[PDB]
Amino acid sequence: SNIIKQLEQEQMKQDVPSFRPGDTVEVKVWVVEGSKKRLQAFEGVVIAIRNRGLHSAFTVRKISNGEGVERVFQTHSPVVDSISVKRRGAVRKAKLYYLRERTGKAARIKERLN
Amino acid sequence: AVQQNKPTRSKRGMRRSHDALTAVTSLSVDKTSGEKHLRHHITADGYYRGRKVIA
Amino acid sequence: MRHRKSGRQLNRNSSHRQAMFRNMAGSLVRHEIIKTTLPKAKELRRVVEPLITLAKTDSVANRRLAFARTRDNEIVAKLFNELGPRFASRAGGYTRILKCGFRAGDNAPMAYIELVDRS
Amino acid sequence: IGLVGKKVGMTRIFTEDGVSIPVTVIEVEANRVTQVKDLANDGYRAIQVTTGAKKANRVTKPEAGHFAKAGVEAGRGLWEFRLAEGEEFTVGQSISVELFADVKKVDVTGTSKGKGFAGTVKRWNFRTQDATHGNSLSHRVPGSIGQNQTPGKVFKGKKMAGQMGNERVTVQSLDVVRVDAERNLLLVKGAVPGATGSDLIVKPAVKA
Amino acid sequence: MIQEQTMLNVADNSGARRVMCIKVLGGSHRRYAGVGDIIKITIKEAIPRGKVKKGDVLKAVVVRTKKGVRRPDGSVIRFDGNACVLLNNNSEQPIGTRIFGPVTRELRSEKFMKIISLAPEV
RNA sequence: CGAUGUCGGCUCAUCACAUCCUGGGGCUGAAGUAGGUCCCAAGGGUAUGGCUGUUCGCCAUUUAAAGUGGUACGCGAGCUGGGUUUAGAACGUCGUGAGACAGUUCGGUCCCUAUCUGCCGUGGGCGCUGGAGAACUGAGGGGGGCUGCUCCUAGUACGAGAGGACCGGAGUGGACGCAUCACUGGUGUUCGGGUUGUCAUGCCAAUGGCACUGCCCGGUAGCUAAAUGCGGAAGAGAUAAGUGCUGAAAGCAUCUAAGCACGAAACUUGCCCCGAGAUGAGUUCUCCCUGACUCCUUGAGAGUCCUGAAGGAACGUUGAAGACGACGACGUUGAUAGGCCGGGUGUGUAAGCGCAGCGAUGCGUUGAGCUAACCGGUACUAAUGAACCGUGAGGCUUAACCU
RNA sequence: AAUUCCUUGUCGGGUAAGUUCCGACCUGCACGAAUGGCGUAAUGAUGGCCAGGCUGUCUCCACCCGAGACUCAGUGAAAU
RNA sequence: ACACAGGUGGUCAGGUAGAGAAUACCAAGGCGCUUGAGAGAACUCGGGUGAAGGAACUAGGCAAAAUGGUGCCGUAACUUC
RNA sequence: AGGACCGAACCGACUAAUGUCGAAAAAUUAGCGGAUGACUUGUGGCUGGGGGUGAAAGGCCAAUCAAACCGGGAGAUAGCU
Ligand SMILES: [K+]
Ligand SMILES: [Mg+2]
Ligand SMILES: [Mg+2]
Ligand SMILES: [Mg+2]
Ligand SMILES: [Mg+2]
Ligand SMILES: [Mg+2]
Ligand SMILES: [Mg+2]
Ligand SMILES: [Mg+2]
Ligand SMILES: [Mg+2]
Ligand SMILES: [Mg+2]
Ligand SMILES: [Mg+2]
Ligand SMILES: [Mg+2]
Ligand SMILES: [Mg+2]
Ligand SMILES: [Mg+2]
Ligand SMILES: [Mg+2]
Ligand SMILES: [Mg+2]
Ligand SMILES: [Mg+2]
Ligand SMILES: [Mg+2]
Ligand SMILES: [Mg+2]
Ligand SMILES: [Mg+2]
Ligand SMILES: [Mg+2]
Ligand SMILES: [Mg+2]
Ligand SMILES: [Mg+2]
Ligand SMILES: [Mg+2]
Ligand SMILES: [Mg+2]
Ligand SMILES: [Mg+2]
Ligand SMILES: [Mg+2]
Ligand SMILES: [Mg+2]
Ligand SMILES: [Mg+2]
Ligand SMILES: [Mg+2]
Ligand SMILES: [Mg+2]
Ligand SMILES: [Mg+2]
Ligand SMILES: [Mg+2]
Ligand SMILES: [Mg+2]
Ligand SMILES: [Mg+2]
Ligand SMILES: [Mg+2]
Ligand SMILES: [Mg+2]
Ligand SMILES: [Mg+2]
Ligand SMILES: [Mg+2]
Ligand SMILES: [Mg+2]
Ligand SMILES: [Mg+2]
Ligand SMILES: [Mg+2]
Ligand SMILES: [Mg+2]
Ligand SMILES: [Mg+2]
Ligand SMILES: [Mg+2]
Ligand SMILES: [Mg+2]
Ligand SMILES: [Mg+2]
Ligand SMILES: [Mg+2]
Ligand SMILES: [Mg+2]
Ligand SMILES: [Mg+2]
Ligand SMILES: [Mg+2]
Ligand SMILES: [Mg+2]
Ligand SMILES: [Mg+2]
Ligand SMILES: [Mg+2]
Ligand SMILES: [Mg+2]
Ligand SMILES: [Mg+2]
Ligand SMILES: [Mg+2]
Ligand SMILES: [Mg+2]
Ligand SMILES: [Mg+2]
Ligand SMILES: [Mg+2]
Ligand SMILES: [Mg+2]
Ligand SMILES: [Mg+2]
Ligand SMILES: [Mg+2]
Ligand SMILES: [Mg+2]
Ligand SMILES: [Mg+2]
Ligand SMILES: [Mg+2]
Ligand SMILES: [Mg+2]
Ligand SMILES: [Mg+2]
Ligand SMILES: [Mg+2]
Ligand SMILES: [Mg+2]
Ligand SMILES: [Mg+2]
Ligand SMILES: [Mg+2]
Ligand SMILES: [Mg+2]
Ligand SMILES: [Mg+2]
Ligand SMILES: [Mg+2]
Ligand SMILES: [Mg+2]
Ligand SMILES: [Mg+2]
Ligand SMILES: [Mg+2]
Ligand SMILES: [Mg+2]
Ligand SMILES: [Mg+2]
Ligand SMILES: [Mg+2]
Ligand SMILES: [Mg+2]
Ligand SMILES: [Mg+2]
Ligand SMILES: [Mg+2]
Ligand SMILES: [Mg+2]
Ligand SMILES: [Mg+2]
Ligand SMILES: [Mg+2]
Ligand SMILES: [Mg+2]
Ligand SMILES: [Mg+2]
Ligand SMILES: [Mg+2]
Ligand SMILES: [Mg+2]
Ligand SMILES: [Mg+2]
Ligand SMILES: [Mg+2]
Ligand SMILES: [Mg+2]
Ligand SMILES: [Mg+2]
Ligand SMILES: [Mg+2]
Ligand SMILES: [Mg+2]
Ligand SMILES: [Mg+2]
Ligand SMILES: [Mg+2]
Ligand SMILES: [Mg+2]
Ligand SMILES: [Mg+2]
Ligand SMILES: [Mg+2]
Ligand SMILES: [Mg+2]
Ligand SMILES: [Mg+2]
Ligand SMILES: [Mg+2]
Ligand SMILES: [Mg+2]
Ligand SMILES: [Mg+2]
Ligand SMILES: [Mg+2]
Ligand SMILES: [Mg+2]
Ligand SMILES: [Mg+2]
Ligand SMILES: [Mg+2]
Ligand SMILES: [Mg+2]
Ligand SMILES: [Mg+2]
Ligand SMILES: [Mg+2]
Ligand SMILES: [Mg+2]
Ligand SMILES: [Mg+2]
Ligand SMILES: [Mg+2]
Ligand SMILES: [Mg+2]
Ligand SMILES: [Mg+2]
Ligand SMILES: [Mg+2]
Ligand SMILES: [Mg+2]
Ligand SMILES: [Mg+2]
Ligand SMILES: [Mg+2]
Ligand SMILES: [Mg+2]
Ligand SMILES: [Mg+2]
Ligand SMILES: [Mg+2]
Ligand SMILES: [Mg+2]
Ligand SMILES: [Mg+2]
Ligand SMILES: [Mg+2]
Ligand SMILES: [Mg+2]
Ligand SMILES: [Mg+2]
Ligand SMILES: [Mg+2]
Ligand SMILES: [Mg+2]
Ligand SMILES: [Mg+2]
Ligand SMILES: [Mg+2]
Ligand SMILES: [Mg+2]
Ligand SMILES: [Mg+2]
Ligand SMILES: [Mg+2]
Ligand SMILES: [Mg+2]
Ligand SMILES: [Mg+2]
Ligand SMILES: [Mg+2]
Ligand SMILES: [Mg+2]
Ligand SMILES: [Mg+2]
Ligand SMILES: [Mg+2]
Ligand SMILES: [Mg+2]
Ligand SMILES: [Mg+2]
Ligand SMILES: [Mg+2]
Ligand SMILES: [Mg+2]
Ligand SMILES: [Mg+2]
Ligand SMILES: [Mg+2]
Ligand SMILES: [Mg+2]
Ligand SMILES: [Mg+2]
Ligand SMILES: [Mg+2]
Ligand SMILES: [Mg+2]
Ligand SMILES: [Mg+2]
Ligand SMILES: [Mg+2]
Ligand SMILES: [Mg+2]
Ligand SMILES: [Mg+2]
Ligand SMILES: [Mg+2]
Ligand SMILES: [Mg+2]
Ligand SMILES: [Mg+2]
Ligand SMILES: [Mg+2]
Ligand SMILES: [Mg+2]
Ligand SMILES: [Mg+2]
Ligand SMILES: [Mg+2]
Ligand SMILES: [Mg+2]
Ligand SMILES: [Mg+2]
Ligand SMILES: [Mg+2]
Ligand SMILES: [Mg+2]
Ligand SMILES: [Mg+2]
Ligand SMILES: [Mg+2]
Ligand SMILES: [Mg+2]
Ligand SMILES: [Mg+2]
Ligand SMILES: [Mg+2]
Ligand SMILES: [Mg+2]
Ligand SMILES: [Mg+2]
Ligand SMILES: [Mg+2]
Ligand SMILES: [Mg+2]
Ligand SMILES: [Mg+2]
Ligand SMILES: [Mg+2]
Ligand SMILES: [Mg+2]
Ligand SMILES: [Mg+2]
Ligand SMILES: [Mg+2]
Ligand SMILES: [Mg+2]
Ligand SMILES: [Mg+2]
Ligand SMILES: [Mg+2]
Ligand SMILES: [Mg+2]
Ligand SMILES: [Mg+2]
Ligand SMILES: [Mg+2]
Ligand SMILES: [Mg+2]
Ligand SMILES: [Mg+2]
Ligand SMILES: [Mg+2]
Ligand SMILES: [Mg+2]
Ligand SMILES: [Mg+2]
Ligand SMILES: [Mg+2]
Ligand SMILES: [Mg+2]
Ligand SMILES: [Mg+2]
Ligand SMILES: [Mg+2]
Ligand SMILES: [Mg+2]
Ligand SMILES: [Mg+2]
Ligand SMILES: [Mg+2]
Ligand SMILES: [Mg+2]
Ligand SMILES: [Mg+2]
Ligand SMILES: [Mg+2]
Ligand SMILES: [Mg+2]
Ligand SMILES: [Mg+2]
Ligand SMILES: [Mg+2]
Ligand SMILES: [Mg+2]
Ligand SMILES: [Mg+2]
Ligand SMILES: [Mg+2]
Ligand SMILES: [Mg+2]
Ligand SMILES: [Mg+2]
Ligand SMILES: [Mg+2]
Ligand SMILES: [Mg+2]
Ligand SMILES: [Mg+2]
Ligand SMILES: [Mg+2]
Ligand SMILES: [Mg+2]
Ligand SMILES: [Mg+2]
Ligand SMILES: [Mg+2]
Ligand SMILES: [Mg+2]
Ligand SMILES: [Mg+2]
Ligand SMILES: [Mg+2]
Ligand SMILES: [Mg+2]
Ligand SMILES: [Mg+2]
Ligand SMILES: [Mg+2]
Ligand SMILES: [Mg+2]
Ligand SMILES: [Mg+2]
Ligand SMILES: [Mg+2]
Ligand SMILES: [Mg+2]
Ligand SMILES: [Mg+2]
Ligand SMILES: [Mg+2]
Ligand SMILES: [Mg+2]
Ligand SMILES: [Mg+2]
Ligand SMILES: [Mg+2]
Ligand SMILES: [Mg+2]
Ligand SMILES: [Mg+2]
Ligand SMILES: [Mg+2]
Ligand SMILES: [Mg+2]
Ligand SMILES: [Mg+2]
Ligand SMILES: [Mg+2]
Ligand SMILES: [Mg+2]
Ligand SMILES: [Mg+2]
Ligand SMILES: [Mg+2]
Ligand SMILES: [Mg+2]
Ligand SMILES: [Mg+2]
Ligand SMILES: [Mg+2]
Ligand SMILES: [Mg+2]
Ligand SMILES: [Mg+2]
Ligand SMILES: [Mg+2]
Ligand SMILES: [Mg+2]
Ligand SMILES: [Mg+2]
Ligand SMILES: [Mg+2]
Ligand SMILES: [Mg+2]
Ligand SMILES: [Mg+2]
Ligand SMILES: [Mg+2]
Ligand SMILES: [Mg+2]
Ligand SMILES: [Mg+2]
Ligand SMILES: [Mg+2]
Ligand SMILES: [Mg+2]
Ligand SMILES: [Mg+2]
Ligand SMILES: [Mg+2]
Ligand SMILES: [Mg+2]
Ligand SMILES: [Mg+2]
Ligand SMILES: [Mg+2]
Ligand SMILES: [Mg+2]
Ligand SMILES: [Mg+2]
Ligand SMILES: [Mg+2]
Ligand SMILES: [Mg+2]
Ligand SMILES: [Mg+2]
Ligand SMILES: [Mg+2]
Ligand SMILES: [Mg+2]
Ligand SMILES: [Mg+2]
Ligand SMILES: [Mg+2]
Ligand SMILES: [Mg+2]
Ligand SMILES: [Mg+2]
Ligand SMILES: [Mg+2]
Ligand SMILES: [Mg+2]
């Protein structure tokens, strides 16, 4: 409804960059070490993008040391500082959940370069 | 399953008190022809709301 | 419990339910009037009336879509040639339900469904 | 006292530190007082209010008159609130959402979403009997319902299948987040009963 | 969401390769552990040179879960393997000298500050 | 004995108190911590596993606790059938033998559509004394009542030290309940796509059928938990055990005989829900009807005629309401449903067409095309002018008023 | 032990925990040599036990698709 | 006993895929099973999917799930070879 | 070559669910065993009730079996209901 839409639209940050799934994104995140306020980084492949306006989100997968990590960011959260894109993948699917099953060479994806 | 001992006329009747089905008591009249029919239904000849819409 | 749901099951499986509308929608376009059960009539609006919108823009894609639904080139020929331009001005509401009593053999509520023109 | 308001779905508010708080958006239009009950006539002190705007042909004469005694416009439905001794109101007065600008927590009453005829598993959290291992036509059934000869009867309030929901339920001490005066809203933390469009009686938390 | 019979890979280098959760501590009828909860462990598979032999009953902390951890933003952090770090029953404190793979923020609560210092991420 | 289904398990429970935890107290060989025993207290709570048919028991690991019992050793017209207790077979043993043995061993049909009572839901009828629509009151009933840890008070009292509080107060859990779908997810045979076999639309191309949705990959709304909010309270009344004050009988003494205070998760309220069929049928507000003749065995009587109100029901379009009734929205002085339009979302670059390459195929047009239950609009289709039930100022007897 | 009563014998293995299982001990209540004894490869819709894989079996149930159940019309039983 | 979800011997053996008379989809030819129409509760039946865990179920992995084809490489104790 | 292997027809009937006044006085659905043999099956013979037949369960002998069925002795007998 308009009443809700009006409450959403005011909160939503009006400067989110357009990233597709299969893009290697470097999300920067605010973290708090009690008194401190650090900017952590999280570079990884964008596996899923849920678009719902204010309730939008996206999953970033990162094969860090040891085993793989999967982080769901709430796009219009104030905790997410910036969303810089590095590589753009030529993938023809909305959700890349098959990358969980794969590792290493199978898990890598072709770049767009259009 | 199975009754312990048989019910009466009385109870059978008491149960049937709600089985009595209701009449219509609400027949319409077509504006042009003046034929009786159910509300929001066409007529027997083929009218509805004073206008032929059927062969 | 079915809150905010749509579509009548009509005591059929899906594949059947999809077929019997595919036939019935074909029959409505051909004969322009149909006698069917009041629910089936109400649910036939959601199948046919989109084919009439699809039919307004005559091209290829839409003809092939209107053939992907229906599956008969006669019905696709009567759409686009007649019912496309004939319902050009009118914005939705191409069909009309009129209740016509009850079916003898089962007491099912009947209904005539027809295109809003017949002229 | 309390105010009536339509439920208008759910959203979240992101606080600048990070926390996203899930909020129910309750639109609270001008609740206008149709009647003031007192100890002389009624034997207790209260106010009857109304809200919304009902079309004139849908409102009946017995209520159309009832609104004309006050002088207010015919709102959709009537609700009554008990006064807490100190406060006193007048007929034809319009109570706005600015009463909750002071308060922190609120009890929200509404009509829960109707689940229809619910079985014991859904209604009472009864445990499903073994899904196999010989089980014969008795997976989700309630099991026993009593003892034997001794009572020779099922006891009252025995948890059985039946109508679930569509019942008036109250969620207590929900934290009020924002009180928007201009759009006439009242954002409360958490979830309140009933579907979007259902009427809610919001009032200050009794359990302080 | 670790429970009785859940097998866990071991994050630290104590010796255990695979362990099994035999009880979730801190309440009656408590179904699950996760995030940074204490669990009772049995070692089902250990390496030869490790500090802890097979079939030893000791405590551990869950450091990673596949179910994941919710932040207060509504966001979630999931992993591709449930993982834990072994501890000394009564004394607590980790047996292993070093910890492999990342560990979450919600593990930060005084007693496990040794576990966070050794971990290479988060 | 013209049949009352016998152990154990599951489901579902319910009561007792001879209390396992939690609450309150006396004594203590009670310094503190922790006990020991006893008293009052039944509100709530009261493991998961290994072995075994087991009940029990032992064992591992938890827990504040892992209570003892009754209820046909609760519960088979609710489930199970491991055990016991049919017919097969074997071992040991007894018997010359047929066979036999709470000795063992392997295998071995568990039926019933609910009339009544009861119970959970949900309506129709009439009543409540003119009728009708609302909003309450509350007699009465139900639900809820669990608790850990951490941290402050405080390393304070206590204590040689080691250890280590009462009483207050905050946080945060486990379990459990209520709600909800904003998030995280599940589902999503009505949305999109990939794909194998084959058949079809003349054929190519493109679709469609069938193969469990053919198999898969994603997924809108809804429903949902594992997801996120909230809850058990402080408060008061009267007390139990117990502690007292004044104070006799009994110069004293003694908590009591006059009298007077404290005193617990129990009890009565407080919190949530139902609740005037509460026949003792309540209260407030509003609305509507203010024409006559006939018959009488003079009744609160049967009619004739003119009027038909408020309102209701019926019918239709319907719903986050629902088995059916019911409940709520709307019926042209209209957004009730469908369509339609716009958005969103989802899928992931349609078709034709061009270009590249021998061909598979690749780009380009193109984040295109298609998009269910969603959001905002829009009378285009369907919600009809009526008819229908419901009446005509509402009994007698007092008392206050009152002209 | 398909044989063992006392008995869940005692010891060992496997399990966090094993009245079952496997190996061994002999105190054989009441084994024993064609009513055959002891071995054993192969075979078994055979009995017992353990592991991997896999799973709604379960923690703990959720949603979906069909057939009934439910309402309307027609027909119309039964035990008792 | 029924226009009964049973039993009943021989002969004929088309296409595509396939080892095949298996199976799938079709041809010839034959049928839609003699109550329907709605609704879309609990519960029952027959199925589909399932976060995290993975036998913790239970007398017992009963039941489901899983494995599955062809070619090639490779294949242990033990054996009556 | 084979009482060989896998596997349809055919013969069987291990498990489970459904059904239990059934669709069916023994079936159905999903899996299951044998499937060139001590196989299976059509047609016609033969064996008769203390008798047959039995790879032996007291199995089978027309939905009947520790002694079939029909008629007769026969109104057996009943200290029992
Ligand atoms: K305290
Ligand atoms: Mg009797
Ligand atoms: Mg009657
Ligand atoms: Mg009836
Ligand atoms: Mg709808
Ligand atoms: Mg709608
Ligand atoms: Mg609809
Ligand atoms: Mg419908
Ligand atoms: Mg039908
Ligand atoms: Mg039907
Ligand atoms: Mg199909
Ligand atoms: Mg549409
Ligand atoms: Mg469109
Ligand atoms: Mg269009
Ligand atoms: Mg509903
Ligand atoms: Mg259900
Ligand atoms: Mg259970
Ligand atoms: Mg179960
Ligand atoms: Mg059975
Ligand atoms: Mg049964
Ligand atoms: Mg059965
Ligand atoms: Mg079943
Ligand atoms: Mg039953
Ligand atoms: Mg039954
Ligand atoms: Mg609070
Ligand atoms: Mg839980
Ligand atoms: Mg060990
Ligand atoms: Mg050991
Ligand atoms: Mg007798
Ligand atoms: Mg009897
Ligand atoms: Mg018995
Ligand atoms: Mg016994
Ligand atoms: Mg049990
Ligand atoms: Mg229970
Ligand atoms: Mg006592
Ligand atoms: Mg005692
Ligand atoms: Mg005691
Ligand atoms: Mg005690
Ligand atoms: Mg306590
Ligand atoms: Mg206390
Ligand atoms: Mg004390
Ligand atoms: Mg007493
Ligand atoms: Mg108790
Ligand atoms: Mg009591
Ligand atoms: Mg009680
Ligand atoms: Mg109380
Ligand atoms: Mg309780
Ligand atoms: Mg085991
Ligand atoms: Mg057990
Ligand atoms: Mg123990
Ligand atoms: Mg403890
Ligand atoms: Mg006990
Ligand atoms: Mg007794
Ligand atoms: Mg007894
Ligand atoms: Mg007992
Ligand atoms: Mg019993
Ligand atoms: Mg018992
Ligand atoms: Mg019983
Ligand atoms: Mg029993
Ligand atoms: Mg039964
Ligand atoms: Mg048995
Ligand atoms: Mg059995
Ligand atoms: Mg047995
Ligand atoms: Mg038996
Ligand atoms: Mg025998
Ligand atoms: Mg015996
Ligand atoms: Mg013995
Ligand atoms: Mg068997
Ligand atoms: Mg069995
Ligand atoms: Mg059987
Ligand atoms: Mg029935
Ligand atoms: Mg009752
Ligand atoms: Mg009711
Ligand atoms: Mg009533
Ligand atoms: Mg009445
Ligand atoms: Mg009346
Ligand atoms: Mg009344
Ligand atoms: Mg009155
Ligand atoms: Mg009145
Ligand atoms: Mg009234
Ligand atoms: Mg009320
Ligand atoms: Mg009220
Ligand atoms: Mg109570
Ligand atoms: Mg201190
Ligand atoms: Mg100090
Ligand atoms: Mg001193
Ligand atoms: Mg301390
Ligand atoms: Mg203490
Ligand atoms: Mg919970
Ligand atoms: Mg939503
Ligand atoms: Mg999803
Ligand atoms: Mg799917
Ligand atoms: Mg398609
Ligand atoms: Mg292809
Ligand atoms: Mg083909
Ligand atoms: Mg064809
Ligand atoms: Mg062709
Ligand atoms: Mg082609
Ligand atoms: Mg093409
Ligand atoms: Mg076909
Ligand atoms: Mg088929
Ligand atoms: Mg599928
Ligand atoms: Mg397909
Ligand atoms: Mg719930
Ligand atoms: Mg939570
Ligand atoms: Mg709480
Ligand atoms: Mg108190
Ligand atoms: Mg004195
Ligand atoms: Mg004194
Ligand atoms: Mg007192
Ligand atoms: Mg308490
Ligand atoms: Mg009420
Ligand atoms: Mg009265
Ligand atoms: Mg009244
Ligand atoms: Mg009044
Ligand atoms: Mg008059
Ligand atoms: Mg009269
Ligand atoms: Mg008249
Ligand atoms: Mg009238
Ligand atoms: Mg009139
Ligand atoms: Mg009227
Ligand atoms: Mg009404
Ligand atoms: Mg009706
Ligand atoms: Mg209606
Ligand atoms: Mg409808
Ligand atoms: Mg409906
Ligand atoms: Mg009815
Ligand atoms: Mg209802
Ligand atoms: Mg009504
Ligand atoms: Mg009513
Ligand atoms: Mg209604
Ligand atoms: Mg109303
Ligand atoms: Mg109307
Ligand atoms: Mg108009
Ligand atoms: Mg109007
Ligand atoms: Mg309008
Ligand atoms: Mg609308
Ligand atoms: Mg308008
Ligand atoms: Mg539409
Ligand atoms: Mg449209
Ligand atoms: Mg999109
Ligand atoms: Mg493109
Ligand atoms: Mg392209
Ligand atoms: Mg294209
Ligand atoms: Mg396509
Ligand atoms: Mg060209
Ligand atoms: Mg070319
Ligand atoms: Mg080009
Ligand atoms: Mg492009
Ligand atoms: Mg798109
Ligand atoms: Mg659109
Ligand atoms: Mg729509
Ligand atoms: Mg709309
Ligand atoms: Mg617009
Ligand atoms: Mg107009
Ligand atoms: Mg207009
Ligand atoms: Mg018009
Ligand atoms: Mg008129
Ligand atoms: Mg009208
Ligand atoms: Mg009228
Ligand atoms: Mg009349
Ligand atoms: Mg009258
Ligand atoms: Mg009159
Ligand atoms: Mg009067
Ligand atoms: Mg009056
Ligand atoms: Mg009067
Ligand atoms: Mg009078
Ligand atoms: Mg023994
Ligand atoms: Mg033993
Ligand atoms: Mg031993
Ligand atoms: Mg030993
Ligand atoms: Mg041990
Ligand atoms: Mg042992
Ligand atoms: Mg076992
Ligand atoms: Mg042995
Ligand atoms: Mg031995
Ligand atoms: Mg030994
Ligand atoms: Mg020796
Ligand atoms: Mg021997
Ligand atoms: Mg022997
Ligand atoms: Mg000899
Ligand atoms: Mg011999
Ligand atoms: Mg001999
Ligand atoms: Mg032998
Ligand atoms: Mg031997
Ligand atoms: Mg041997
Ligand atoms: Mg051998
Ligand atoms: Mg051997
Ligand atoms: Mg061997
Ligand atoms: Mg054999
Ligand atoms: Mg065998
Ligand atoms: Mg067996
Ligand atoms: Mg075996
Ligand atoms: Mg056994
Ligand atoms: Mg296993
Ligand atoms: Mg493995
Ligand atoms: Mg649940
Ligand atoms: Mg369905
Ligand atoms: Mg059905
Ligand atoms: Mg039927
Ligand atoms: Mg039916
Ligand atoms: Mg009927
Ligand atoms: Mg009927
Ligand atoms: Mg009869
Ligand atoms: Mg009889
Ligand atoms: Mg015959
Ligand atoms: Mg037939
Ligand atoms: Mg037949
Ligand atoms: Mg048939
Ligand atoms: Mg056969
Ligand atoms: Mg023949
Ligand atoms: Mg031949
Ligand atoms: Mg063929
Ligand atoms: Mg071929
Ligand atoms: Mg075939
Ligand atoms: Mg065909
Ligand atoms: Mg043909
Ligand atoms: Mg033909
Ligand atoms: Mg024929
Ligand atoms: Mg034919
Ligand atoms: Mg047909
Ligand atoms: Mg027929
Ligand atoms: Mg039918
Ligand atoms: Mg209905
Ligand atoms: Mg449904
Ligand atoms: Mg259904
Ligand atoms: Mg429903
Ligand atoms: Mg249903
Ligand atoms: Mg049944
Ligand atoms: Mg089912
Ligand atoms: Mg099934
Ligand atoms: Mg499948
Ligand atoms: Mg299933
Ligand atoms: Mg499945
Ligand atoms: Mg799962
Ligand atoms: Mg999924
Ligand atoms: Mg999974
Ligand atoms: Mg595992
Ligand atoms: Mg596993
Ligand atoms: Mg295992
Ligand atoms: Mg367990
Ligand atoms: Mg077990
Ligand atoms: Mg168990
Ligand atoms: Mg066992
Ligand atoms: Mg077995
Ligand atoms: Mg199986
Ligand atoms: Mg599966
Ligand atoms: Mg399977
Ligand atoms: Mg499957
Ligand atoms: Mg497969
Ligand atoms: Mg292979
Ligand atoms: Mg091969
Ligand atoms: Mg080899
Ligand atoms: Mg070996
Ligand atoms: Mg052979
Ligand atoms: Mg076959
Ligand atoms: Mg066969
Ligand atoms: Mg044959
Ligand atoms: Mg056969
Ligand atoms: Mg069998
Ligand atoms: Mg058979
Ligand atoms: Mg096979
Ligand atoms: Mg076979
Ligand atoms: Mg074989
Ligand atoms: Mg074979
Ligand atoms: Mg063979
Ligand atoms: Mg041969
Ligand atoms: Mg013969
Ligand atoms: Mg013979
Ligand atoms: Mg003889
Ligand atoms: Mg003879
Ligand atoms: Mg015998
Ligand atoms: Mg004889
Ligand atoms: Mg004889
Ligand atoms: Mg005879
Ligand atoms: Mg006789
Ligand atoms: Mg004689």
